[PDB]
Amino acid sequence: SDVPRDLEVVAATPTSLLISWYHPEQYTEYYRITYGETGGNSPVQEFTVPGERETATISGLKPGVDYTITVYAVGAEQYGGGPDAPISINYRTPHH
Amino acid sequence: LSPKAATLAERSAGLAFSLYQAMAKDQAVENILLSPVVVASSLGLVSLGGKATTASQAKAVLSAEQLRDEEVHAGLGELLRSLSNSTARNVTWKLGSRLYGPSSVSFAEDFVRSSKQHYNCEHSKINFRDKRSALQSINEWAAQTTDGKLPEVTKDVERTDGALLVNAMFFKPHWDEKFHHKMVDNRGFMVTRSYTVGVTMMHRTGLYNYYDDEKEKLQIVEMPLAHKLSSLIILMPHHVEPLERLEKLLTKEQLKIWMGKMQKKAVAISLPKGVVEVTHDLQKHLAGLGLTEAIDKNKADLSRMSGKKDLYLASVFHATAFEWDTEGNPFDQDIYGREELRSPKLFYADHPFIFLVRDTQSGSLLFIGRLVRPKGDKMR
Repeated sequence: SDVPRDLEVVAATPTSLLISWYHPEQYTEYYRITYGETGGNSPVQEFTVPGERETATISGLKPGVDYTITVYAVGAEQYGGGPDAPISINYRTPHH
Repeated sequence: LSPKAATLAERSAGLAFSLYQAMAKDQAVENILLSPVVVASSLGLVSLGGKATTASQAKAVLSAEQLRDEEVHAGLGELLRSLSNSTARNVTWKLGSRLYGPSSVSFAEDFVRSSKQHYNCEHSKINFRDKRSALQSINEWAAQTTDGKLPEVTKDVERTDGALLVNAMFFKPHWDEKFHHKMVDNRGFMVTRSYTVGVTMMHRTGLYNYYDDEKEKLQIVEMPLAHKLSSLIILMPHHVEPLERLEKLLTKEQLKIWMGKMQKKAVAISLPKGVVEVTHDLQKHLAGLGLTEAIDKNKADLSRMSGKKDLYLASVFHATAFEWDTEGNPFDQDIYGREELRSPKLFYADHPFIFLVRDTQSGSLLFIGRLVRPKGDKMR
């Protein structure tokens, strides 16, 4: 309950992914969205989104590559050494 | 501020730091909360209702020797009016000042008239016979002045025969960028590394002027208040420790140095949420800085205040309810969708810290204090 849920890709293009999720039970100040090639060397790329939003577009991706997308809810719990609140999915962008 | 009020703003800040340092040396003193202008207006009232060395020592404690008596009362009167400039008057800033004299003492009309104009001073008689009723009159007056935020000044009065000056305040900093009302939870406050109390804390990540002094082991953050008309600066050591070491570094020269090295960075701020109630009797500390005549039962000359030498300064109560709350001005939430907040600095105020509130327009210091021991019953 105190973690984001139903993380899924709603729309996919060779270079982009529109993701959506359902907010956790507690209020979220902002989300950190991290993404990167699954199992690869490259450091993950990340951006923040205000807490009100439940959708995000990830652009600048490579066709037919598998990516690990993590959405972290940042609420009061996460301050002062509190635990991370993540949810992860894997998705292969189309070759189209 | 006018040139005379500007010099007295500098002198009032200088006095508050000397008073803070004298109080920090006392082992019985835990939290400190001083409004430099209210402290200075207390000395101004002693000068207004005092004669010869009783009044000259009041100006000496303020380091205002080369200032005429009219320049002192007019400058301090203008400074008290300027306190409502960065805040919502009688909403986020409430102040009352009352002089309590014994039932057998009548205040001179000349003093009542001038003290009310210069210092908004109220005058009252107090029956020291029943101590329970004399305390209830002072406590009910402070409670009404602050609408219950400061429900009690003191539980006992020591000197029960002279004049009692009581200053009751409520101050609530209204942030330029509010904390969200739901970004609050229960946390631990380390009073020492072996004693932790429970406190409610409020949390937010934003852009703030910040400096981490690695050599002196402390973080310093500036939190602007409404429309940047004032700002609240917090100085907190890296480790939970007594504030004695950091207090030695508390000079205008070092504060100017720390202010110059601050850079606007993303900071994850967590602060205790709630009302901090602090009462000080400044009588013994002001005497220790040069106010020996006014506080002495025999040498005190308060003839301008009552008409006869039948009054001495028994107490100078400085009581404040300083409320840390989430409320402030709204801001664009799209600042959260910006790269700058990627790896914020962590300013987690879960151990003793020094804080100061400064008026940005006049440069005048509004509050100086420290939070060592949060009440212990204000948690949700």
